[PDB]
Amino acid sequence: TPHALLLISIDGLRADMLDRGITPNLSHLAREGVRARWMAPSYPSLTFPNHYTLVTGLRPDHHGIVHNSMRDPTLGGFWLSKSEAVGDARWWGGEPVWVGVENTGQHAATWSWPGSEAAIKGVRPSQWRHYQKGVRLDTRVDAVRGWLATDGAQRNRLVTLYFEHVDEAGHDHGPESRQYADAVRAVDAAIGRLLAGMQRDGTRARTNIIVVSDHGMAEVAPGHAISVEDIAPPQIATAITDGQVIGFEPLPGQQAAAEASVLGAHDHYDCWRKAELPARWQYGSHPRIPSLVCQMHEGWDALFPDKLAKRAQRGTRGSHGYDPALPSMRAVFLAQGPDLAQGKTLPGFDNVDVYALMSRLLGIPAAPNDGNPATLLPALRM
Ligand code: VO4
Ligand SMILES: [Zn+2]
Ligand SMILES: [Zn+2]
Repeated sequence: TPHALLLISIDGLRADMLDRGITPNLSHLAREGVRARWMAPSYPSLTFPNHYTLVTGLRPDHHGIVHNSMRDPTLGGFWLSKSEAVGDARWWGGEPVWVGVENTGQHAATWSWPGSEAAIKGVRPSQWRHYQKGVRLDTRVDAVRGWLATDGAQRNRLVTLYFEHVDEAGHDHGPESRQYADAVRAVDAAIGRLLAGMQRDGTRARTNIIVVSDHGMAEVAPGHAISVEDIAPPQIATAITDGQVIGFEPLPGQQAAAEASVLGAHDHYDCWRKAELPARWQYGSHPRIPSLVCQMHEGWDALFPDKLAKRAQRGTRGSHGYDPALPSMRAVFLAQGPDLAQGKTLPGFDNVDVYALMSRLLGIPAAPNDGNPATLLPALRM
């Protein structure tokens, strides 16, 4: 029987948070195994795009999950709480690792990884669910522990686990807040309980473990929110998305007026025609990307006008979705297990490179991807 892979995502865990004395279990895991200095997200530095990049090895411009919120001429609208969009395979390009696993006759079990609610390339994981808010830490940990222990025809080569708590605390209170640190500690402790349970089950010694995040988190101090209609008024363009990556579609005949309003450098953002976006972001060819794309500067939000109004203007908040090269946006990568190196540190690298490692650890042929297989070869035990 080949070694299983446990893939854990801690949404919004910034790379530097491993070095603050608040992650005893993950710090121990990293010392036993391999730790990268940091892992850069792909553009845009948002949840759905990056989780899907992690499991496909494709940049969002290629896999088609180009934002958390999208429009498509054929498929219509997509956003995180539109279940029949999220569950519709036609949105999701490439081949995520769970599809690769199932196609070899092996099985995958997912606790709410973006894309796992669809039948991508026709293939669902063996275990999966519709993601719902407020599930207990023990509920998901005990499920994952179960899925790793299963034998016979329900044995799982791949098991995935996801935590939202650090991201949620970061948005509500900022990454330097006691709330963000408390969430980090809680998730770390839950992971400690999973590891101890795997050891009692005898699954620990035959399971490779990868812990990642999708992106980091930056502070958004009071007064750092504008309206998307400050960028372009609604009669000349429609804001398709708000937040930090702001897509605009000019109204009919209004392309020139929209460009006059939007293009170039502004106080706390910059905008480009999608074909002219900075080359380093490798983004803007996909048809689902709006004609005009604005990038908010680090620490600023641009909101739909009704949100800006209900934004309770008091305290410090957090956001991501900023330039992926920023230190604040850096994510985590660590790995440990029977097939992985021991007491190793790796340079910072791009998240597209994780897929090649996982495909090797899962015994699946690597689908074509945007990563470099060389990058994480040093993570292997030999
Ligand atoms: O769903 V996310 O782009 O806010 O961490
Ligand atoms: Zn996220
Ligand atoms: Zn977030």
